[PDB]
Amino acid sequence: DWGKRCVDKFDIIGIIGEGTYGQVYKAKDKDTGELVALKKVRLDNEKEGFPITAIREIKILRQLIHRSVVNMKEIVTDKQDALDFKKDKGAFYLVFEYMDHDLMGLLESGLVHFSEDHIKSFMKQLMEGLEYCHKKNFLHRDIKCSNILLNNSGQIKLADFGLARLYNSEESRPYTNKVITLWYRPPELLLGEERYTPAIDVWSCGCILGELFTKKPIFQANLELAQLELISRLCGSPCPAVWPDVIKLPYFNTMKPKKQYRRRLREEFSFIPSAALDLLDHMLTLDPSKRCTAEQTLQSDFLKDVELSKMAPPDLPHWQDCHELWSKKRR
Amino acid sequence: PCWYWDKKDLAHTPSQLEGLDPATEARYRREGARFIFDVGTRLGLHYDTLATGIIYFHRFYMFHSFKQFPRYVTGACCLFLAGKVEETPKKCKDIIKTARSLLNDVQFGQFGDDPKEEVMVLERILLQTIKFDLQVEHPYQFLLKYAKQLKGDKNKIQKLVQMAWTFVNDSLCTTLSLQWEPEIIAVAVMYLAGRLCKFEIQEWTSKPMYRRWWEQFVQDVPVDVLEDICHQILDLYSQGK
Repeated sequence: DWGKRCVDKFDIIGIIGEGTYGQVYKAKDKDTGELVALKKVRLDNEKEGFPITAIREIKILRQLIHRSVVNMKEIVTDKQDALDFKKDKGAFYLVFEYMDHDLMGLLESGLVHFSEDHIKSFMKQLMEGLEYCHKKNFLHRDIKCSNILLNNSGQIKLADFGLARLYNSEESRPYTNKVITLWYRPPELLLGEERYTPAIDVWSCGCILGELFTKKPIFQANLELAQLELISRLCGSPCPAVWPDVIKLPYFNTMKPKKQYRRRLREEFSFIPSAALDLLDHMLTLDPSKRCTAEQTLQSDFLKDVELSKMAPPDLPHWQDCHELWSKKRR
Repeated sequence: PCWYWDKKDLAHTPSQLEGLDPATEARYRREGARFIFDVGTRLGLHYDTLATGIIYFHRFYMFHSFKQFPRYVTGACCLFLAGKVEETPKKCKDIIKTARSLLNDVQFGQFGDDPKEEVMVLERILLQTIKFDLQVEHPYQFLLKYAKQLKGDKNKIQKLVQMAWTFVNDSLCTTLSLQWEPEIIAVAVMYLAGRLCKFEIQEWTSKPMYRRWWEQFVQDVPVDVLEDICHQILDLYSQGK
């Protein structure tokens, strides 16, 4: 019975930013004391009202309770016009777990350099959350560095499920296609694929895996065509040899790179650890069918034995568990 | 949260307890439900989008009276949310264009001065009323998944689910969505479509001698309960198709 509780339950600390729907605030709860993120859903009438972005998020997060995902704790509302109603204008507040930093903010400093053991730890967590989403048939469709949050305890959580939609393999209907930020957008979406696979998120995580080593985004264009060449300049050009079913893609024969590049990936990322390069090579395959799945990423030599298990030292107290919610997720 | 009542408890809605003729609630419900079904298909919306809006509607009036909330405006609001939920959203402008259009001019009077506001502002309490439980499943999904696991002649199946499907469309005007899980309703319409067509359904399953074929999809569901769902639907053809 969400939306009944009061915001007076929460002591607001500060404004984190303007979000995809209204604004995002940091706040603590006067009852427990644990800190919380609040997404303000200001309801605008004479427009379209309750945003789908807030709806996609709610619908999915109430089915996703996992360690590597910022979980939605509850929903709370403003005041209570016990008279009239119809006067409205009150907002709804989405209550999430709180993370201090995002990977984009940290990497922007040029101060933080993650050791291989950390990247091994970060990816293992990330690919475990995405594997969970895909196991429950949800596409994130908006995976970027600014959407990958990180607290001081080392814990990674995937955020912003405002573009996330349910997926079935029976190819039910065309999707939006113009999804994901241009820099983290896979080749098939650039060529105009409408009915896409979960392997689009795996591409984005791969582009982030390369960014953790190079300390800079590996694909950085401004227009869609120029982005394809940058990919071709590294992963090789999309063509029937490397990729059987590109011919069935709409903008292929029209949107071509300058030459038929030979794949130069292992050459430009040669400084990267061997097993890490093996994973990056796989996560950044042109043909989505030959691309790596999230389930498979955790079976790579680079992630397979990365022990995130909380029995080995050290004991981190500030780690946000989810077995409270998951247990409570019986009701 | 739970969204399923037993038959003994549905005679205790806030509407009726406030002194309402049960026969008129069924009217208001069958009317309101059918209203959504028509407004949706005219806007050209998916069938699951139609059903979620209807199930929202049925659920809403289990916590509110038809007196305090005009039957026809709520249904419009339910469809508005449902469009956004099932990722087939229409602007509220386009639905109000259907609100005046397919409807009695005094039935349109329910929306008051500004249908937009009356629909848009209502959304706030609708979301709160359904306890922010936005994902809803339907007998449609299970009907197909069960018929795909049936091993016999296709053109018998093709006609089997052809009439079982329509039955789900029929049932939406009633509180079956408020009575049984969508899987069990899906089993029931397979049971019914199999009887009136004289198709014996077991003979297409792994065990052709267990008469109660359905337990291969569900668990321990009695033939009694299944016949209850069937009867409630038979009354629909008896009066309003």
